[PDB]
Amino acid sequence: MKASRLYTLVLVLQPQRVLLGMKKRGFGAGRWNGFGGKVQEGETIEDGARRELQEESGLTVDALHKVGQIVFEFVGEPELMDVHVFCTDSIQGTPVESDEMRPCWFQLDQIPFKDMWPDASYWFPLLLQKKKFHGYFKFQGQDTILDYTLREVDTV
Ligand code: NA
Repeated sequence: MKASRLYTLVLVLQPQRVLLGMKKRGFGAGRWNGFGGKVQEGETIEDGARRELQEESGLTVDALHKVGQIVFEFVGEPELMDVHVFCTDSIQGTPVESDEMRPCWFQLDQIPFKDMWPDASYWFPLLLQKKKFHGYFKFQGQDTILDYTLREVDTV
């Protein structure tokens, strides 16, 4: 069995639009995603998610709601990514570009799936329907899913 590392992912989902961030530099640049990163020692997962949202988007929020969990496995990487997915309760400031991520609003009939992680085509529709989910995705590289599971759950 494999060890897992904790990550967060935050979707700022409003009634007609969603905020995504384009990764600007390094490997993986060019893909839109929610905001997030590794959880740090001592902080709750929710507090790590709030911290990453502020660092990557500039938005400071008091509370998030957990909507899902996705485990990622990559061929050749023994460590799994255990990603805890949150949506914002409300926001009260403007997003800002950080040298590493460019935030952008998308209308909910223009979700940029072709420029997102392939897994998001599966779980983001559940997120839009205000459902909770558990997913697992095994990737060859960045683009190819070899195996995956997705289930709606009542409790994350
Ligand atoms: Na990040």
